[PDB]
Amino acid sequence: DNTTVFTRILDRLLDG
Amino acid sequence: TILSWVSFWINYDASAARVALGITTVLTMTTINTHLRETLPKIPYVKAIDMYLMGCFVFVFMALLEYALVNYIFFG
Amino acid sequence: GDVTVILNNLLEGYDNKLRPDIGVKPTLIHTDMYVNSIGPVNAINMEYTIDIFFAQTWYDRRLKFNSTIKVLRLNSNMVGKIWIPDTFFRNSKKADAHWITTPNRMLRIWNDGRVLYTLRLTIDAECQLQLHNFPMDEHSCPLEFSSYGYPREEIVYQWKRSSVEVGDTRSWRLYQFSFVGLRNTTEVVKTTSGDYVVMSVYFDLSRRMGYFTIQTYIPCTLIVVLSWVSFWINKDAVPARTSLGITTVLTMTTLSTIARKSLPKVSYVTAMDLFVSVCFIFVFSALVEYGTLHYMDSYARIFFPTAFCLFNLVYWVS
Amino acid sequence: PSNMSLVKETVDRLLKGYDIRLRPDFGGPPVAVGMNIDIASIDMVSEVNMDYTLTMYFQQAWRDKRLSYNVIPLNLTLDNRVADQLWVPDTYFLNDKKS
Ligand SMILES: *[C@@H]1O[C@H](CO)[C@@H](O[C@@H]2O[C@H](CO)[C@@H](O[C@@H]3O[C@H](CO[C@H]4O[C@H](CO)[C@@H](O)[C@H](O[C@H]5O[C@H](CO)[C@@H](O)[C@H](O)[C@@H]5O)[C@@H]4O)[C@@H](O)[C@H](O[C@H]4O[C@H](CO)[C@@H](O)[C@H](O)[C@@H]4O[C@H]4O[C@H](CO)[C@@H](O)[C@H](O)[C@@H]4O)[C@@H]3O)[C@H](O)[C@H]2NC(C)=O)[C@H](O)[C@H]1NC(C)=O
Ligand SMILES: *[C@@H]1O[C@H](CO)[C@@H](O[C@@H]2O[C@H](CO)[C@@H](O[C@@H]3O[C@H](CO[C@H]4O[C@H](CO)[C@@H](O)[C@H](O)[C@@H]4O)[C@@H](O)[C@H](O[C@H]4O[C@H](CO)[C@@H](O)[C@H](O)[C@@H]4O)[C@@H]3O)[C@H](O)[C@H]2NC(C)=O)[C@H](O)[C@H]1NC(C)=O
Ligand SMILES: *[C@@H]1O[C@H](CO)[C@@H](O[C@@H]2O[C@H](CO)[C@@H](O[C@@H]3O[C@H](CO)[C@@H](O)[C@H](O)[C@@H]3O)[C@H](O)[C@H]2NC(C)=O)[C@H](O)[C@H]1NC(C)=O
Ligand SMILES: CC(=O)[C@H]1CC[C@H]2[C@@H]3CC[C@H]4C[C@H](O)CC[C@]4(C)[C@H]3CC[C@]12C
Ligand SMILES: Cc1ccc(-c2nc3ccc(C)cn3c2CC(=O)N(C)C)cc1
Ligand SMILES: *[C@@H]1O[C@H](CO)[C@@H](O)[C@H](O)[C@H]1NC(C)=O
Ligand SMILES: CCCCCCCCCCCC
Ligand SMILES: CCCCCCCCCCCC
Ligand SMILES: CCCCCCCC
Ligand SMILES: CCCCCCCC
Ligand SMILES: CCCCCCCC
Ligand SMILES: CCCCCCCC
Ligand SMILES: CCCCCCCC
Ligand SMILES: CCCCCCCC
Repeated sequence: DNTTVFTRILDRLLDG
Repeated sequence: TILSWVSFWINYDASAARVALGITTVLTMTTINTHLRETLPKIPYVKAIDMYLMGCFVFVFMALLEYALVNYIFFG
Repeated sequence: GDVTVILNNLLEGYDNKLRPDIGVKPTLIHTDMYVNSIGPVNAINMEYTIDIFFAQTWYDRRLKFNSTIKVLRLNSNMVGKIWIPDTFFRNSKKADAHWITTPNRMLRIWNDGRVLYTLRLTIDAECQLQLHNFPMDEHSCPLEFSSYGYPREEIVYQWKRSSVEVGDTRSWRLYQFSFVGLRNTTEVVKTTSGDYVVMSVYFDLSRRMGYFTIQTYIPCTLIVVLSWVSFWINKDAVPARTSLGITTVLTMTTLSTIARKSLPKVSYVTAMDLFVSVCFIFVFSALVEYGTLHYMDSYARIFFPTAFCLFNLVYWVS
Repeated sequence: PSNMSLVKETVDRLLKGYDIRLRPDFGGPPVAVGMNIDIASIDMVSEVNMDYTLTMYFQQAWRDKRLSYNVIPLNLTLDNRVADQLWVPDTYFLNDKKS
């Protein structure tokens, strides 16, 4: 859960 | 260097002998130095092997110049 | 077809990352080899090349199928789809499989679960040659291999009945040595990651000295005879005697240098080094014999050949 | 066959939802990566190239809470290819010229 935030940040970055 | 000294026991009136012996000895010293240095990299300073080879070269060259000195004292 | 469905069923729900019987029992692997050729033995670099057809078989309950088809004979395509043991060679400086035209791999799957997996390899194995006596050195060059990560409790190796299917030795690139035989061992080595079963093949190689005789020994004996002939030359010929002696000893130094160049950089005197040293003694002694003569000849004319022959007998018999 | 299925489920659960990009404890304290070396050979120390060739079993261990399992009482040694799916330290040797 602690690392999930940065995972979502990276996924949002690479999206589109 | 040891066989360079046998020139000293040879007769003084043997220029063709002592000169040839000293020349062969000094040229072989040069060849050995160059062969050793070729294996090593192009290193710009004297190493311990370099300084020992140079000392022995000075010794054999001194023996050759010793015969030269004897010849110039007798004939010249 | 009837075979494609079998492969699809086999690979369906197949975890490639898990070894067979993980957490149940160690996976027994039977390894066999066909030594196609023992390549050049690089005594200078303490390594030798060997080309092998390395085969390993094991049972995988996941890869079992019942049908009229008895075996699934497949190319390298299916090698990466199923679990293959991580067999590495412990003493290989550099090894590479063959890929031309396609990867040189074979894979056969029986009904019971046998998975015969073979591939062609060119291993530059590391043989720790001990050339204390050269060029008469005899070496038992090993070839170890074990699982890299699976301990003794997870991957066990074993030798099949056929020890090693060594090929015909006529075509081998082994010029220096002669292949005497092969011997296998299986021992449990302990290391930091665990206990690993290691299987080693020792190939016994015996050196041949014919090239070294015509290369080093014969020239040194001939130059020693050149040192000998100085005695028969008249003593009054000072330049002739001195020239012969100096040419002999200096070319002896050059021959010693090249002969040592043939050897690696090791700090111990070898048999060839002993022979060249004795030749040094002989040529230098002849030069000193004329040096003391100018400042006896018949005694040298006998002693030098007899001493050389006696030393030759003593040296060669050893 | 129970152990095989349980291990497959455990490994699949571990690898599922795993981000290789983020290091362990990302946005937190540094991860302690212990290192162990077992030198197997020093092939040649050449002065011409001013270099030495060294062969070793370079081992490193670190704690990753994402890869923690407790259902099975044993240590899972996996295929080497799983290293391509797990975060590993970006260790490098500043001296190496060809490795
Ligand atoms: C640092 O960078 C270097 C490169 O700068 C990386 O090295 C490269 O790594 C890649 C990926 O691991 C290698 O690609 C693989 O090559 C396989 C065959 O390689 C042979 O040919 C190449 C030339 O193309 C040679 O350079 C190789 O020789 C060198 O490598 C070997 C070790 O592999 C050494 O031992 C040698 O001494 C050389 O150093 C080889 O001769 C190729 O088969 C493979 O492709 C298969 O696997 C992939 C996996 O995804 C599949 O997608 C693909 O379809 C193939 O799968 C088929 O074939 C296999 C064969 O068994 C079957 O099992 C499958 O089922 C399927 O049928 C892959 O392409 C590359 O060779 C290598 N070297 C280079 C580029 O020079 C380092 O990895 C990298 N990291 C580190 C830590 O160093
Ligand atoms: C999965 O992998 C882990 C780690 O690799 C294994 O855990 C190791 O199990 C072995 C089995 O015995 C342990 O070995 C011994 O453990 C004893 C317990 O000491 C604990 O407590 C002290 C307290 O300070 C800790 O320092 C220590 O690390 C342990 O946590 C030790 O007392 C032993 O010490 C000496 O034992 C023999 C005696 O002859 C010596 O030869 C040894 O060299 C050593 O000096 C010994 O260490 C080991 O400690 C465990 N390590 C860890 C990290 O847990 C699991 O067993 C493995 N799972 C499997 C195999 O299923
Ligand atoms: C290569 O390795 C294999 C396996 O380690 C060696 O074969 C094994 O040799 C031993 C001793 O010769 C065999 O044990 C003996 O078997 C005979 C016949 O059954 C029996 O009468 C004896 O009492 C003893 O048990 C062993 O069976 C055999 N392995 C197999 C699978 O048959 C082989 O010798 C090695 N090659 C070498 C060293 O060159
Ligand atoms: C009188 C005498 O003893 C003679 C004997 C041998 C002579 C030397 C030979 C090498 C010469 C090289 C160059 O020609 C410079 C002078 C040089 C060093 C000479 C100096 C005088 C010497 C010592
Ligand atoms: C233990 C073992 C035995 C034989 C093989 C093997 N499989 C093949 C397939 C094809 C070709 C050409 C050669 N193969 C060879 C090697 C061989 O038998 N030679 C060279 C006579 C592999 C492992
Ligand atoms: C394969 O089928 C045969 C006959 O249907 C059966 O006897 C055998 O047990 C089967 N093997 C399996 C399911 O592994
Ligand atoms: C720069 C170092 C000098 C190298 C030559 C050394 C020669 C000294 C020995 C002479 C003995 C007579
Ligand atoms: C002078 C003759 C030199 C060669 C002698 C060889 C003797 C045979 C040795 C064979 C090994 C025992
Ligand atoms: C740099 C020291 C040289 C010493 C030369 C000795 C006499 C030729
Ligand atoms: C060493 C060279 C100078 C002295 C030579 C002998 C007297 C002329
Ligand atoms: C093979 C080198 C030695 C040959 C014997 C010579 C004896 C005079
Ligand atoms: C090489 C052998 C011939 C010399 C012997 C005869 C001289 C007395
Ligand atoms: C120091 C080299 C040998 C000298 C011998 C000369 C004759 C007694
Ligand atoms: C006077 C000595 C004669 C030498 C006989 C041959 C020795 C090889």
